Amino acid sequence: MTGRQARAPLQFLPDEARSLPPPKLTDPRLAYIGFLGYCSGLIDNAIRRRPVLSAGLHRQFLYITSFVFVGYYLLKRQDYMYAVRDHDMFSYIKSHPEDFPEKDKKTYREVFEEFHPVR
Amino acid sequence: LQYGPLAYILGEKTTKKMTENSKLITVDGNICSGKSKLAKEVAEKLGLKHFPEAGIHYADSTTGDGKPLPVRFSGNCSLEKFYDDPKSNDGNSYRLQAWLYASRLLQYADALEHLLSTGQGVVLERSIYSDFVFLEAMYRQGFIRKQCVDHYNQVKKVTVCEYLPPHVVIYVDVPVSEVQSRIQKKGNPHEMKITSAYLQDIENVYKGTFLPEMSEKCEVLQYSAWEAEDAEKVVEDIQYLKYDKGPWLDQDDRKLHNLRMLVQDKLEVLNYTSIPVFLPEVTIGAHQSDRVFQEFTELPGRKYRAGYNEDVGDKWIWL
Amino acid sequence: RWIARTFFDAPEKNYERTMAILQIESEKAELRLKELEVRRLMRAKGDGPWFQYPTIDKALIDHSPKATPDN
Amino acid sequence: MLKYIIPTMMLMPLTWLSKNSMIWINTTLHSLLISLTSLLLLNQFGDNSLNFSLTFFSDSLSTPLLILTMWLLPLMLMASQHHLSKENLARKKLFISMLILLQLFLIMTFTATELIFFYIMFEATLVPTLIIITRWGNQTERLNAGLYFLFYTLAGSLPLLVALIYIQNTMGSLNFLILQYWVQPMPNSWSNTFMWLACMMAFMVKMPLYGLHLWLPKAHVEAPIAGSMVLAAILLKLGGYGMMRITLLLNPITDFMAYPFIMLSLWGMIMTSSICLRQTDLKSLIAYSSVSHMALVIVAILIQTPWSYMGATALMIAHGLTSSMLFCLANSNYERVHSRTMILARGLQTLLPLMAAWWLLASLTNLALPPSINLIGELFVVMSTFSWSNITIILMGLNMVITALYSLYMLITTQRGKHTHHINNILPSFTRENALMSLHMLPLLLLSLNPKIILGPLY
Amino acid sequence: AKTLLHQYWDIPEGTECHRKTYAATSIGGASGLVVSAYSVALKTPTSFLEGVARTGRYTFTAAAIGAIFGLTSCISAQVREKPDDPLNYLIGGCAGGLTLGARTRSYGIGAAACAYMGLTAALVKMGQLEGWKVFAEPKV
Amino acid sequence: LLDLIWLETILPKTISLAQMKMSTTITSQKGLIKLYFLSFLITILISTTLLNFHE
Amino acid sequence: PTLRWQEDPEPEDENLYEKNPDSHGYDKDPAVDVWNMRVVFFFGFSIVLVLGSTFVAYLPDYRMQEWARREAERLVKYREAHGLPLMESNCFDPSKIQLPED
Amino acid sequence: KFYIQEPPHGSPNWLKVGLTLGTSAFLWIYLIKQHNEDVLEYKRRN
Amino acid sequence: MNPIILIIILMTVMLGTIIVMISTHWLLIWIGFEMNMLAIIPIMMKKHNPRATEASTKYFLTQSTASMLLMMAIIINLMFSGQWTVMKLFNPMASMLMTMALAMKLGMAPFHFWVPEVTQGIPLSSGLILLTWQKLAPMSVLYQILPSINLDLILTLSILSITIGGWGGLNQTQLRKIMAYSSIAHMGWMTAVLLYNPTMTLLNLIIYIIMTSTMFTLFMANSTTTTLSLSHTWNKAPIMTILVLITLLSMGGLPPLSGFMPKWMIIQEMTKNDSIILPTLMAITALLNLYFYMRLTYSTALTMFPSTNNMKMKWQFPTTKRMTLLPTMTVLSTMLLPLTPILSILE
Amino acid sequence: VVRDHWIHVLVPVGFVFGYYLDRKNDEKLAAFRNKSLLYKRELKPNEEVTWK
Amino acid sequence: IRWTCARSANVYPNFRPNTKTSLLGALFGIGPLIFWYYVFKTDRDRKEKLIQEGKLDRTFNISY
Amino acid sequence: MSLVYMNIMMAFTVSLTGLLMYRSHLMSSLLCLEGMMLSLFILATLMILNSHFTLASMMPIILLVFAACEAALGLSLLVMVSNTYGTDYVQNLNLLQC
Amino acid sequence: PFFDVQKKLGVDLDHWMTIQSAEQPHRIPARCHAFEKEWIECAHGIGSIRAEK
Repeated sequence: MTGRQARAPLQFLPDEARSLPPPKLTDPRLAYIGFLGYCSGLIDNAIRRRPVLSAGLHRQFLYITSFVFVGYYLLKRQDYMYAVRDHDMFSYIKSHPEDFPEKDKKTYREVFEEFHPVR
Repeated sequence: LQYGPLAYILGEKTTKKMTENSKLITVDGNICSGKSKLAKEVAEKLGLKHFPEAGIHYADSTTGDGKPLPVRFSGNCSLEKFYDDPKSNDGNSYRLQAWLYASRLLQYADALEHLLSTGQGVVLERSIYSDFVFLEAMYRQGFIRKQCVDHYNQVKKVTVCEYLPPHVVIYVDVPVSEVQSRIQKKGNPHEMKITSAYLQDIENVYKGTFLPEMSEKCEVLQYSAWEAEDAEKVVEDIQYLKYDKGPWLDQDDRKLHNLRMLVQDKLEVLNYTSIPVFLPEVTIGAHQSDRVFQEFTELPGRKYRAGYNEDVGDKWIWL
Repeated sequence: RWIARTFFDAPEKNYERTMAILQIESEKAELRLKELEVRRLMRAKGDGPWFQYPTIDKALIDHSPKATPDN
Repeated sequence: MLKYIIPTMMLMPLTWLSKNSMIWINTTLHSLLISLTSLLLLNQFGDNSLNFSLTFFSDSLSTPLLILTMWLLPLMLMASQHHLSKENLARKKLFISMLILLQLFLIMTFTATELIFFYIMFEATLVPTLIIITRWGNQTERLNAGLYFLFYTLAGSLPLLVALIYIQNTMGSLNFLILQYWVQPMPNSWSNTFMWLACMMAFMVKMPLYGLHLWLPKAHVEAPIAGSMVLAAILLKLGGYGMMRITLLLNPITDFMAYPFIMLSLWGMIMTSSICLRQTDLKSLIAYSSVSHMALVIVAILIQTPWSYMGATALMIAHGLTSSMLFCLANSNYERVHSRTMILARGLQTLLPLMAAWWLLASLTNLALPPSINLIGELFVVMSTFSWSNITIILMGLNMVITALYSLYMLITTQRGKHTHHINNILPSFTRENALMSLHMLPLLLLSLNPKIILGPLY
Repeated sequence: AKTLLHQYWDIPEGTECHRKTYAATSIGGASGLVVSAYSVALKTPTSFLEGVARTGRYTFTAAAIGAIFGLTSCISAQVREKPDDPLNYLIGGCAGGLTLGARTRSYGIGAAACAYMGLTAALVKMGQLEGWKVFAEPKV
Repeated sequence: LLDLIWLETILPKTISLAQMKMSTTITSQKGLIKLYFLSFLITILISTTLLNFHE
Repeated sequence: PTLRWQEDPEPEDENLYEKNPDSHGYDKDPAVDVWNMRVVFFFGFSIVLVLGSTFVAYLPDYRMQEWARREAERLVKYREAHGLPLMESNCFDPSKIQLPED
Repeated sequence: KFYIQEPPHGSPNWLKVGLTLGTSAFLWIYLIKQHNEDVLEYKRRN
Repeated sequence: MNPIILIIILMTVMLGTIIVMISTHWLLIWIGFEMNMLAIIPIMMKKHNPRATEASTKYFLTQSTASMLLMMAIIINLMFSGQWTVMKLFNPMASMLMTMALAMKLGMAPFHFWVPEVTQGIPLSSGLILLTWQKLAPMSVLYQILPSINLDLILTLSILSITIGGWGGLNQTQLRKIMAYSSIAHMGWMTAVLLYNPTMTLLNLIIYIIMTSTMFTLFMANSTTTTLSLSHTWNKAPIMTILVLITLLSMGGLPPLSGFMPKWMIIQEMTKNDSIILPTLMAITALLNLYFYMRLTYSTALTMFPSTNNMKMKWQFPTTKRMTLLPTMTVLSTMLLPLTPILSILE
Repeated sequence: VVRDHWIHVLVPVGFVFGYYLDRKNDEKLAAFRNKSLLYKRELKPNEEVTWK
Repeated sequence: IRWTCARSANVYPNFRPNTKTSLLGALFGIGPLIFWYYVFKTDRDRKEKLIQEGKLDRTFNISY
Repeated sequence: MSLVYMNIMMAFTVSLTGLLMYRSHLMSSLLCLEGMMLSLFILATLMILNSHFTLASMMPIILLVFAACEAALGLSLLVMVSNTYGTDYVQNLNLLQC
Repeated sequence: PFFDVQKKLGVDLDHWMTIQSAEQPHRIPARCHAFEKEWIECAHGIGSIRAEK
């Protein structure tokens, strides 16, 4: 789905991204990114012949911090994009209400179907 | 580390640690005659550092701890067994010879590393070139199938066509009966079970092939047996020389940088060892390889990067 | 009764949870069908804000006294 | 159920940061604790299934299979020693962690909300078993067996994804609840026939049916015991579970296009019972036994009676337990003599006296032991198929005769008649094998007591 | 190509016989020209005469496929007279595959050609009967 | 006669040998240059005049 | 002249007994063998098997089964008290149906 | 000290590790600062 | 060479692809393609063999004729409705030539004859940078010019690229030709969606770039070019085995792993149209191009090939290599299953 | 006293943590509390709940 | 071991498809299949047309 | 359509086929590439001069100076090919076989 | 993609080479100047397909 008002260049975090609730502490996706950072540092120590689970503790801390930071900004952009998709959808509903009629919601007392007996 | 591109830009050069001390001199002679004698002599006289003969356990003797590993790991060469029975159906010549080839390449890499790293020039002995002479003479005695000789020749095609030749070769000539007398002086019965036609073929090919393939690249100074110590005369005609042949006048900075950054990262040097053609004397089954690698990890020093390994040090895994 | 008292859950609790999740995913299915309808009719027509590929911006198009009186 | 997923994530680094001679007891103990914890599952009642979250919901089809999976894990985790005791500690940790990850994707597979999630966890189930059988296959064609396995299961299971996305964008969301409420008959077009053939053919390949069962013998003769039992029990009965869930939609055309699968299933069941009657390589006999019983399962699925579904899930659970037990018996024989064949190891009534009780009990459970779950399943499937057609009872009973026959010959070839008096290296019966057999067969008899659990959602 | 495949589908199925075979020979000659062009431009057959021989052989085999396919298409449509099945063209594609196996003089390979060409002909007739859009919608 | 040898000829063998033969026909192009640019030429011509893309 | 290999005579036959006659099934560390026997025969049978047996022996009934029994007893007594036959057919109201005619 | 006259590293520095701990603390303080500012922004608006 | 000179030349490769990205004009796009060519030549022939000489020759001829055909298409576009704006064209013939020129530019199966031959006889850094940036550059242009393309061209090139990138490689043992055939297959997957929703194409481009960086970094873990060298990497280090295992299986496209995510979402936004025969054909060939991955896996990760001593000699030495950024890209490129709703990050 | 084995404590902690998270998820899905049409009563007898 | 390896693995080589072997295969695999398929055709058409007539023995036929 | 454009594009196509098919050398192929360059230059030059397209008249001169340095690169490459051999044939390039 | 440093820095470094009808240096016209002015003023806030329509 194309921009949609690139006037207003690429703008990694836009102005209206502060007009929506940001994600919070212990949300599961950033926790997944944090475990991904722990596994990143652990496997970094596993590349070279330095021992695993030791002697890379600042690398553990730096990789986990960096991934949580990056993933937090990515989550903010993600929720912005879904919100603007929602607003564009409902605004096109408002622009052409006539093209989308309410379907004939019959109750099942008057609905005829087929039966197709299995035996 | 004080290497790489940034250290090459910020550092001055790789050339201003020159010259007339930084040089590659190489004493080359027969077994048991042209040896560490004149090498240590000219090392003390000319003021120039020294490497010994490339040992079987030289890789143990150059890194890790100084104590050499047993021959389960550094072997399975068994040079005493090669002097005992050099016609083994169990396989003893070529495994030993490929290991000594890797040893020659390691010590020559140490030589060029110490040469480029600030100086100050080295003497070598029993080089890679004497190694292919050894294989050619050992095939003249009929010890190895010709396909395996072709494999070593392919290793020579890969690894030798990469590096710089030494500056000069101090050649020693000692006759066959005199080497026989000196090995009687040496008196090791395992070494005394060597034959003499093998030694004759060594000297025949070692004069007839090594010396024409020098062709004044690696300027040769050819001495007799009593033309030795005589340390004044060998430093005198080293002073005589003028260094015309060879690419040592044409490097000039870039290729010296390339060999500085290529000799270090020693695994980049030694990746070209296993070609492989699978060499039915040389390969190892999977189960034996697995248990040998586990017992290699069951040493204290050689157990995953001793600079970070505990029980010896280094008191810092950052809490 | 001890099992039903300390371990299991109420059927009212499970029943209303099923009712709530059916409400949630009913709204999701309605919005998804509405989304595909909106996308296909907007690509067919072009009125909506989505499929607007960049045409000419008339910032450089200027009115000025030229040289040739026929322009 | 998330409280069943998250201790399995906690059980993985247990294996890593436990030390030497300490991983084993901790993993075994704690996976048995998880077996208790999901023995606490069965809250399911009355009108609906036990349904908790956008993430999770569990039927009483999924309930006994999930309990069976978590019960089969620690039994297996004890079963897979004596062939990696001499291997490395790190490779041992990799093995055990791969088993735990495989269990985790099995539970993920059984409690899927939408069938897309079921498919993702389906091929997630597919992937590590390959690594298990290839890294510890212990025969020269584990190459060919893993290659056949992955290519058949992908390339049969490949159009299933396309058909699920098509049902996604034609009928709203793919959750099983609303699809249970928003089904409508899709009549005899040809695209309906292709779509039905896609979904049913993917799960046909997973069962396997007779048409392409050829990966299944190599995958049991060229596999270690852990991957063999996981493969047979949980993967084939998982394929049956998946067909049970997807068959709710596409009702009107199955009378048109369900005839030839019934045909290939019945005649291949008879031919499979024929071909296992004669072969050597004892380990393969259980594999062709599995092919026969799952052909019976497939007949039970494609006829669409609640009697048939209850008998189907009974046969699922019963053959899972029986085939896993009998695999471990074949593994005990292969630990005794390094043969894998059928005619070499003979005797064994003198030697290992109570091992005979377990061989007899296993051949009884293959033999449709008269109150066992196996007989319940076979019996109700015969009932429903005699309702479906009055002449198909001939093939069912001929299957019954040959089933009894090859099970009995599997017994008396190995453990009857003469000890060969030249082997002389068998150790006496370990407590490990008898412990594993008491772990297999006491739950089977307990479920034989009150089988109202193991009958499915149409109870 | 496009205009003559539209000529082939313009011929009804239906019985307007052996004009169907004319169109199918034209389609097969076009496809043989394609594959013969690849086989002469990617080989250097040494020499030009052998290249003309390989092109004529390939076009002759492909035109034989199209000819015998259209013949047994017309034969099914005139004898059995079920106009809108995939079964007749399953038989037709098997006939084309077996005659390809005859012209290459291989028997089990000709049976494999029967199986695959019959299934593709059944797919073509079946999807064209129900109506499955080729290559695209291309809308969304 | 049914399961092992014939089923392993019908499902794996035909597919596997077909893919092996298509590999040994396609990737066994000897490394010329004129062949590749003549392939470019016949591609351009067969896109223009046989099955047109502009029309 | 050639053997293409360098390994041991592989494998080697290795009987687990005759170093601990009181050993249970697995490896040569004898104390943890008894630890393993203890943990599997207590935490597999003594606390899993019989406790799960008594758990499944009685629990609130699946499909509200005894509930369905008592409900059916109440409803059949109701319908036989009010004279009408039990299980009146046409389970949905035929007056409350809208049949599409021909 | 147990080696053949060659320590390449392993004796730790105090520039790189301190710089990494400082910049990671910098990044934690910055992300908490940004998150509190955005919580305050959302409280300001709605 | 000098390191400063390489800084300048890689800076110009960056600058050329950025100029391709950034301009609304056509001339600057053509200049960006040309500067990309001119600066990517000396990264090849970094060593001094005639192998790289012939590879650079083949690359220059194909690259040059692609650029010239592109300039022909642009001048035809100004023979019709005349402006230098990067938008919808105004000729079926000019768009025909433009897609053919970009197909020679990146590599489709009618035009793929130069890619394995140029990627074999070169060092690994040159191959990595040519694969990443030469598949990154034209996709920007295709993303911009998409609404004027006849679907027969993109569809035919995509189907043929996937099937020829599948069928090649099954005889091949050189790892560079294997990875180049994989590049052809993934570019076919990246092409077949562009007329439907291009967000998937750029997402598959990001995923394939990260996977290719991880792949060639683990091939730069030591000097290896054949499979038997990978068996020696088995017996010299255990972690490289499992990392090559997981990256190969993510190139295979299996659901609990990250490389399945570009496949399945492409299938989704394909099949929200009425395209079914095209996904089942593409996905059967995506089953096909997993076999050479799987035989590499079976060779040197799970079976245990017999090795050669002097690996005993190699055991004493540490892996003192440099990795550009290996572990970050690896575990980001493998465990990225539950972040499928980071599709919408691309707008 | 706990540091003799900190290993065996881990999985019941994992189970209790998952159980607490499932109860928090059920609190997040606390709609249609008395709005159901069959299991319906007021906020009675004690305090303002029908499931928690 | 030789008998086992010949019996299991050394079947698929050596194979040639003979016309007699192929016809015997297609008779021993497809013959009984189409035989039982014809009889299921027969019995199912009879039973379904009989219950479409409505004259079944469904006095009580619950356990279907 | 200004019929000089007709045979200019025709001669462009013939120059392109000259770039594609060639049997002996490579310098002739590069020379036909230079002729194709001249064709593009001439066509763009005649168009911009016809249209009074006075503002962006940079196109033909910049086109030819860039494709000029392209041809220079091609000359250096062919010199390296001819220097690692005796000739510059299409043959003796069949190494690195496929 | 279509990156817009072009718009973020707001420099007309490319918006003069682009079409006709911009500011030619000596203010001389092209041949079809008013036609471009009318077609662009037809197609300014227009979604590129109803531009065709």
